[PDB]
Amino acid sequence: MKINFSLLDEPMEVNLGTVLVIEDVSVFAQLVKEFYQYDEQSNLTIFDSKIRSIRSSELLLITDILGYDINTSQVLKLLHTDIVSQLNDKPEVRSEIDSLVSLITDIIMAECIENELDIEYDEITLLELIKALGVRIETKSCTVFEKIFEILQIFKYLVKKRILVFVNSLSYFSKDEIYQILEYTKLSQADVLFLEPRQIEGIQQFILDKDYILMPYN
Amino acid sequence: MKINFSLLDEPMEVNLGTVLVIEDVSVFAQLVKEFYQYDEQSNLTIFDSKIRSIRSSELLLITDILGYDINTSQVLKLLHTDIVSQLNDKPEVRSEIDSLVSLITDIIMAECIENELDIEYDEITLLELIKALGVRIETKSCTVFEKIFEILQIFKYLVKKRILVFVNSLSYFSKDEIYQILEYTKLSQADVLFLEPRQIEGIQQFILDKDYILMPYNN
Amino acid sequence: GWRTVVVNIHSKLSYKNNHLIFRNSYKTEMIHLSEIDILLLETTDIVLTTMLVKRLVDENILVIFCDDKRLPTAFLTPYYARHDSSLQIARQIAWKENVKCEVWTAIIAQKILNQSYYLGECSFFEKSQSIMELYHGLERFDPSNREGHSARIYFNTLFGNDFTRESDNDINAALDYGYTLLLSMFAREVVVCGCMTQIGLKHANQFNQFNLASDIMEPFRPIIDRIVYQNRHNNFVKIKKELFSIFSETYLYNGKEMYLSNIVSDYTKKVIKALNQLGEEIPEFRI
Amino acid sequence: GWRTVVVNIHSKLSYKNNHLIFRNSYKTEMIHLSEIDILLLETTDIVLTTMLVKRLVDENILVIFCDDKRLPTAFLTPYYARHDSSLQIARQIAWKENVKCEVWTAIIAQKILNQSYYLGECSFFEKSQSIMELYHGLERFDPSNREGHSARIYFNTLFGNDFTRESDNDINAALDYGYTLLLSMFAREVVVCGCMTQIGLKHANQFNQFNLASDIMEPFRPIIDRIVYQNRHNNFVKIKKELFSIFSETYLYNGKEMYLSNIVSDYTKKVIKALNQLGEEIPEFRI
Amino acid sequence: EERLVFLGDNY
Ligand SMILES: [Ca+2]
Ligand SMILES: [Ca+2]
Repeated sequence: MKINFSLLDEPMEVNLGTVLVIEDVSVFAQLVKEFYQYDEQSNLTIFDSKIRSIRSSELLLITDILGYDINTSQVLKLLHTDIVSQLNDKPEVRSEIDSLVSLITDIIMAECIENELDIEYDEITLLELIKALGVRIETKSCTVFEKIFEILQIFKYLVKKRILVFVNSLSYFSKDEIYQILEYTKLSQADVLFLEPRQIEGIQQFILDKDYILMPYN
Repeated sequence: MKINFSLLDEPMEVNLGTVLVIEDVSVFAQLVKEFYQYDEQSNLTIFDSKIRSIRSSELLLITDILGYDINTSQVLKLLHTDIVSQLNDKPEVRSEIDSLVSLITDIIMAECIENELDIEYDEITLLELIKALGVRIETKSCTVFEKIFEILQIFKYLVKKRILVFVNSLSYFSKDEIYQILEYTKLSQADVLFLEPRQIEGIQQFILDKDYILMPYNN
Repeated sequence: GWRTVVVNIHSKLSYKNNHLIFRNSYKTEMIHLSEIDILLLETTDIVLTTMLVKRLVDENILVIFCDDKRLPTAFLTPYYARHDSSLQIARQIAWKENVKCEVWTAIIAQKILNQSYYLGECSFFEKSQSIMELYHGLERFDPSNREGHSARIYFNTLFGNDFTRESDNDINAALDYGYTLLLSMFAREVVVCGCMTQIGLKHANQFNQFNLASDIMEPFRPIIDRIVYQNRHNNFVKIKKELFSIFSETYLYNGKEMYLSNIVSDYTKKVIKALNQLGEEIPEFRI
Repeated sequence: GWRTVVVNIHSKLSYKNNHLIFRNSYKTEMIHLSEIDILLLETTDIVLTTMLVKRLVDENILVIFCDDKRLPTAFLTPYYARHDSSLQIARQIAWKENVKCEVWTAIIAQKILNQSYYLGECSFFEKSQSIMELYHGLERFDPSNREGHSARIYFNTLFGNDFTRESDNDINAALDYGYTLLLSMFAREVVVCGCMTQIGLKHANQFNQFNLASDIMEPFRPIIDRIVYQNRHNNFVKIKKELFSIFSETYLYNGKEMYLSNIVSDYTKKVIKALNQLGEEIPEFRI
Repeated sequence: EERLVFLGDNY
């Protein structure tokens, strides 16, 4: 994947982990504004290997790592649908689940018939059992280093998002933690792009000078 | 509004805008995690002049500037009330608006009398006119600087938030924009606490060295 | 090219699909290379690529690089503009002092005659009559220095007796600026001809790379002197803009009305052809 | 300055605090301005800034630009404080015919001697003895034309009697390719020396614009014919791949084993200094 | 069809 702005001479490719440093505060703030307004503004463009423009729905933009909720309605919907598909891939297990649900429905139905008030019921479904169990991704995060790892896991799980972008998220992590994040990104194959106001020492990054010239580092 | 952590020897007071720079990435990340988890963790303690500890509901934490939603039901309601007060402070404008609303009510009343069914109504007020106009703040085309300025303007509208805190928000703004933010914060009287890993040149700030020594810095 | 492109703003320049690509954070614009004659960079914040410089050398487009003060610093000179240069070097080495002194004397006579025409259009009878007397008194080897006297009387008559060419005033600064631009265009034309620019047609002792282009650009100085005389009260910026308006304005050649670039190109071509053919015809330019 | 900075890789150039910042994908290097002497750009992917161009104008360092073929195209010409190379070109215009004939005869003798020595390494005693006899029989003004006579013997020995330079074949195209690369290297060295490549050592033919470098690269020509003789059965693409390894391969200079770039640089410097000093010493290169 | 094209401040 490649990103192209009118400040760069040629579009730079983003593969696996990428660190982009902008030495101009105006170009950095205007670049983040172009990231949030990407749907509205046509200045900032992104061209994949197919050389096709991507909608803002396919771009994942995350600034605050701790403030980003891992559990969402769409994420829980895709997770519950995935578990329902996994249970549907095995006929015998789903048959046993239907038998147990039939037994529980028979017991609760007998208890309802024992009551003096009329009771009407419909049925119980596997999706209602998963939602009743509260299946969700683990919400326990001790530090931002683990939370960013969970963000990388959920990002690699989501097929619709072709790119993940972090804005000034490298200031919290230590150099060694940055090395572990880069190695985990190279192992996960996902495309991650970082935007930092200042350069980081010890790691390979693309430095954008105030002259607008882009130069590689390390 | 004093904040205290185990690293500091004494609780530091936060008045108007305050720029807190932590040169250690470990203490900075641990302090931010203690800011998000503040209700769970007893390490970071923020108290007012009454020494009473403020609840996490009274604390306002902000990291992403453009991702935060400035438009809320309470903010828009109190904003509409403020606009109604601004229109009420001028007698002539209120009189003219009352005249126009009277004319429109006369027209609609005639249209209701023309109908066969018996119809009743009450009034068309100014708050209902503002709610029908849909007055709200526009963050769509706003720059990050104007977004933070609008957040400092709506912080007075928020009743429950005791203190506003920004996480690494000073990296986007230029030195002059930071001077405008601080100078406006001195007029707004609100309590804002900024947390940055690197020190900003030209502004007064509290620096925490890797030695864990807190010192005031003019530049 | 017909178009002089001046970039005073910070931006990045690239070469894409035979097209000059101007990329800046506010807007991006593409300008074809075939329409572009001269490229002028007036600031030090402009970025360019060596591939676009190679495409500019192949397109034979003059590239000028200025300083932070916006005054021109250094221009790009291509090594080989055409294959006829290597064959023209032997002819330049075979040139004769009689043809050089004759062509240079005729050119100086055209310059002094243009100054007398400028003072005649300015309705000065004694000044243009004296400069015309110096034009009729010009001789080979220039023993009387009637050209320098014509320049001293020209500037002293136009700008006042207290004025001088050695002054640091913005008048002499604009004069040196226009002489630097016209010297850059004439030098680029000499590079198109292929002959050595360092070899002059007047004094063989003086060694300068701009000598020949200055000798070819001597008759056109009064065109800059006119706008410099009209805008002398205006600020140096407006005088520089009026100097830039000379490229948009057209002048009347003996044949017809043409642009300044075409008149300089055809004039330099007739000068080189006259030097190789030993004074067949001398091109004359009048205001 | 002293060190000559040449950029053969993609990179960006900036100027900060009297320090030239060269930035490449592998590493970043900062060089003092006073240490740099001549600056040359080998490829078209290099990015530079106009501010560093202005600092180079204040530092007088010569800026050399090259095309994709690596042949030098244009060079930066300042309006004032010109480089000493422009003053050195006048000596090249003053080169005597006796020194040019001596250097040319020495170059032809070196090339013929290298051809006969290469034929001796190929274990042909009669052809190498004949080419050596023509080498000992070479004289000034070239009335015998022993070089053109040794040509047919060298090529006829290498590729066979049926092969010739006039015929169109992958061997002839490979020879023109190797001669194009060597002409690019020697032409870049001559451009580094500042002397005009249009003026040749051979007085007969001025047609080629590279005549100086084409005459200087003759003693190294047979090293291409050796690899072309070994790879002659391979396709032209494989011959180009084999000829591309000559830059990485190391050759034996008279003094010490060195790379081809340093050897061509020292040979060109000795040739220029010998031409300006009128034959102090003639650089000799043997395979 | 403009002879002088200016990219920058228009003066
Ligand atoms: Ca109502
Ligand atoms: Ca409405």
